[PDB]
Amino acid sequence: ARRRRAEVRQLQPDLVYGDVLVTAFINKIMRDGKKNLAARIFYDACKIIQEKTGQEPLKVFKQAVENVKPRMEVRSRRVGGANYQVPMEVSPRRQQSLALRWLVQAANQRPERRAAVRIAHELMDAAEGKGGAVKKKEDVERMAEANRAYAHYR
Amino acid sequence: QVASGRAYIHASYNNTIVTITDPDGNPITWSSGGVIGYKGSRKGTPYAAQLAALDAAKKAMAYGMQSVDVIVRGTGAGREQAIRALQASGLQVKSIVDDTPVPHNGCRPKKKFR
Amino acid sequence: AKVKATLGEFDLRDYRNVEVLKRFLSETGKILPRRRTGLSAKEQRILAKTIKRARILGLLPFTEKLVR
RNA sequence: UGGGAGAGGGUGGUGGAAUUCCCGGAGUAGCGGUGAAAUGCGCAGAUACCGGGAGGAACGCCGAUGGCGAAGGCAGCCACCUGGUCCACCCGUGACGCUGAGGCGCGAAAGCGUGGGGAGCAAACCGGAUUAGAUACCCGGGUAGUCCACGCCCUAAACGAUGCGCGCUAGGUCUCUGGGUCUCCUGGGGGCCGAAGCUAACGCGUUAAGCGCGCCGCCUGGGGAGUACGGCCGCAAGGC
Ligand SMILES: [Mg+2]
Ligand SMILES: [Mg+2]
Ligand SMILES: [Mg+2]
Ligand SMILES: [Mg+2]
Ligand SMILES: [Mg+2]
Ligand SMILES: [Mg+2]
Ligand SMILES: [Mg+2]
Ligand SMILES: [Mg+2]
Ligand SMILES: [Mg+2]
Ligand SMILES: [Mg+2]
Ligand SMILES: [Mg+2]
Ligand SMILES: [Mg+2]
Ligand SMILES: [Mg+2]
Ligand SMILES: [Mg+2]
Ligand SMILES: [Mg+2]
Ligand SMILES: [Mg+2]
Ligand SMILES: [Mg+2]
Ligand SMILES: [Mg+2]
Ligand SMILES: [Mg+2]
Ligand SMILES: [Mg+2]
Ligand SMILES: [Mg+2]
Ligand SMILES: [Mg+2]
Ligand SMILES: [Mg+2]
Ligand SMILES: [Mg+2]
Ligand SMILES: [Mg+2]
Ligand SMILES: [Mg+2]
Ligand SMILES: [Mg+2]
Ligand SMILES: [Mg+2]
Ligand SMILES: [Mg+2]
Ligand SMILES: [Mg+2]
Ligand SMILES: [Mg+2]
Ligand SMILES: [Mg+2]
Ligand SMILES: [Mg+2]
Ligand SMILES: [Mg+2]
Ligand SMILES: [Mg+2]
Repeated sequence: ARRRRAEVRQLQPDLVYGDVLVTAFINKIMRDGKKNLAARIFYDACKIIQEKTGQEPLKVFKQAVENVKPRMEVRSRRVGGANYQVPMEVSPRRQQSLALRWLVQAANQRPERRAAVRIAHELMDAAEGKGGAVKKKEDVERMAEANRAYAHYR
Repeated sequence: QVASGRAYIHASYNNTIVTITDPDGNPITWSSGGVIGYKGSRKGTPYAAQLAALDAAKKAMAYGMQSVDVIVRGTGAGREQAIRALQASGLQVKSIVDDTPVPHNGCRPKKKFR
Repeated sequence: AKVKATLGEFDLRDYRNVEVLKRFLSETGKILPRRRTGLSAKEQRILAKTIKRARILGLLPFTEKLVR
């Protein structure tokens, strides 16, 4: 907006752990207003996380989000007669938004039949070092690194 | 071999060329924006000049040199960056001098410069 | 902080007084404008002519490299 | 008679910065160029660096709303020859003045002739891009020419788009250059703001586009057209 800065929306902490990050992840999982279905998907994923890699599901979730978070990103910009991918920093809020969006998208790209297992498998994949979301983050950061010459064009 | 040398920085608007010379001006090694895999207008960026200066200084240390006097010619974009990269590469920078050649109203410039 | 101010009486046509005349040059060997010096326009003309004479004679420089 | 300032002009010399080329050294994987590139240049060793030599052209800082000249124009420094102009003294002559149809001289750049010179730049020309095309704008090259001597050409937004001379009509302010009783007054230039006045308005306004006198040049709707014809000038281009 031209006039002012947008005021961020304060989500309500979830009624199982009191964590707003869980609420944001559920909102990213949800579509068409089906909030109960999204919450059940997340909690089934949490149960499967409890079975395999029997550590705390919250710990695995937070580790996945921390692993997927990107520090650099390229933004397009036309100067003269050429378009340039200017590398720029990422604010922590956008870091969280990108991490959650990439996690959900990568989970939905997996070929497992049920969604509740897709989310859990993607979460424990991103927990250690792997997954589609980690690959996306590496691609983005590599693109930002391969454009350090244009860091003055911002 | 010598531990004291000279650093010439030639920073045009299209490229930055760095040469390390012995105290008699005979070059030991050199590096430019194209020596690192850059072509075109990217050779003129400050970051390319920083990389070229770091590469030339690294080769100079690989030869066993420790201090360089810096001479800067030209007013390109990568001038200050190359000078700073030399300052923080592992070489003692005793002095920096500006020596860009300017005529005392000599030859007629090209049309683009008129 | 003016070159004319911080000096005594001297000849403006003297082309051998290197110590006095060099005070009217910048760090790179360039003649100072009226702003830095403080002479009048005629005095500046005489100073410039004498400086060029001394440059030809080999005492004052034509240019010196800028040192940071 | 005594002094002043000045890129005013002509002739002869000579100082450094920088570009280019050649010689030698050292050294290697690109340089250059653009909006992005490509042509081009480079391992047959380029670019960047150091030393030596040659040559041509132009004079950075000072430097300016500065100065000089009738105009065109004039800029490193030194010497010589030479023009104009300003002030002070109030010395001499005694109206000897102003303007000026024709005439004569000068007159940027480009251009022309004969010799010389030629670094850089660069009409024409060649190539690369761009584009629908690109006989251009951008890039890489490139010949006249740009420079010197002599001789022609004689044009321009040759403009202050304001002919020259003389007298009269509030001031304020900035600046260059003289004289004095050097706070300040009194000459001569160059700018800005403004009395009265003028102007269609914009604006001008003691540097008039105000108030007057003298002499010269020019205008009489736009186009055709600065064309045609005639005449004169020029080697030609073309000029009047
Ligand atoms: Mg709104
Ligand atoms: Mg380039
Ligand atoms: Mg080759
Ligand atoms: Mg070589
Ligand atoms: Mg030659
Ligand atoms: Mg004249
Ligand atoms: Mg005269
Ligand atoms: Mg008398
Ligand atoms: Mg008598
Ligand atoms: Mg009369
Ligand atoms: Mg008559
Ligand atoms: Mg002429
Ligand atoms: Mg002219
Ligand atoms: Mg000519
Ligand atoms: Mg000729
Ligand atoms: Mg072409
Ligand atoms: Mg096309
Ligand atoms: Mg060209
Ligand atoms: Mg050329
Ligand atoms: Mg030629
Ligand atoms: Mg004129
Ligand atoms: Mg007229
Ligand atoms: Mg008139
Ligand atoms: Mg007349
Ligand atoms: Mg006056
Ligand atoms: Mg006045
Ligand atoms: Mg005015
Ligand atoms: Mg006025
Ligand atoms: Mg006036
Ligand atoms: Mg009138
Ligand atoms: Mg009529
Ligand atoms: Mg005619
Ligand atoms: Mg005829
Ligand atoms: Mg004829
Ligand atoms: Mg005509």
